[PDB]
Formats: sequence, structure tokens, C-alpha cells
Amino acid sequence: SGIVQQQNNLLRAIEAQQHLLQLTVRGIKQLQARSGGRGGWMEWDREINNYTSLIHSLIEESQNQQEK
Amino acid sequence: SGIVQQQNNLLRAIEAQQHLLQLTVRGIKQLQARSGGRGGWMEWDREINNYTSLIHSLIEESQNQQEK
Amino acid sequence: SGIVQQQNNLLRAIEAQQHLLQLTVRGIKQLQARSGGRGGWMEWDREINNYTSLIHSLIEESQNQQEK
Repeated sequence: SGIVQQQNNLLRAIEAQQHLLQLTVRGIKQLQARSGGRGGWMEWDREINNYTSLIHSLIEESQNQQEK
Repeated sequence: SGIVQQQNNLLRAIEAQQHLLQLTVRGIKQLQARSGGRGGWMEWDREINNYTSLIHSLIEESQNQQEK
Repeated sequence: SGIVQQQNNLLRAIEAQQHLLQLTVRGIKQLQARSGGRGGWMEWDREINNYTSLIHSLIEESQNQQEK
């Protein structure tokens, strides 16, 4: 412990930041929507999805073997 | 030290990311404002505030006992 | 290793979050643009650039001596 009780907090902070990140993307999405568009943002969405997937995978594997 | 000098950098990076996060939320807010709305975004604001509060608490407790 | 294989994952997660952060800023920028403005957001851009620079520096120095 000690140094380990820190890597848990750092991970909790990252997990929460991700919730803030997904909140701002939703906000941006509703903003593009109500002003036409949303058709040319297809590639933008793809990149967001891909990076969110990579992070979720990173967080899951970190939550995993942190207990051992 | 060594592994500890890393958890300080990782924390500094998280603290700065949070400043970038709060900058984008302000940008989104001024965007919703100048286009009517801002009345139906009450719940959105609540979630943002709550998550920002959780992070600030996480960062503060990490800054704390990192010295010991 | 062990505790170290975690600080690599935590760093990878931060690096990816930064890519998500830069994606949302681009989205916000294209939103301000197509609606006039972008002239009064000069100071906003400055702060974003400065914080992105600080993070890139933090990430680079963390990637560096993590091998030793």
C-alpha cells in the first residue's frame, strides 16, 4: 500500500474525467444537430468512438490486476 | 522516489487536463447560450458540477498524502 | 514491475484522453466558426494552446524516464 493507494485515486480521477469527457461530447453533438449538419461529422464520431473504446479498455485492465 | 516522481507527473497531467476540460465546458456553455436554450440544459449542468466536484476532491486527496 | 505495469496503463489512458480532448476542442472550434465569432475567442485559444503544451511536456517527460 501507500504508493498503491495513490494509483487507485489517480485511476478514480481518470474514470471521472472520462465521464466529464463523454458529457461534453454529448453537449457538442446536440449543438451540431440543432443547426443542420451531423452528416459531415461522421468521421469525427468514428474517431471519438474509437478513442472512447481504447480508454474503456485501458481502464478495465487497470481496475483488473490492481487488486494483485 | 523514482516510481514516485512519476505519480507526481501523472497527477500534474491530470490537473492540467482538468483545466482543459473546464475550458471546453465554458466554450460549450457560451455556445448554447447564444442560440436560446440554457434552460433545458439544467440537468446537464448538474452532472458536470457533480463530476467536477468529485475530481477536485480526488485531486486534493492525492496532492495531500503524496508527501508522505 | 507490477506497480509499474500500472503506471504505464495510467499514462496510456491519459495520452488517449488527450486525443479525445483535442477532438472536442476541434468540434467546438468549427461550431464557433460557423456562426460568426472566432474573433473574441482569441484569449480562449491562447489558454487552450498553453495547457495543451503543458500536458504534452508532462506526457513526454513521463514517457522518458519510465524505462529506467
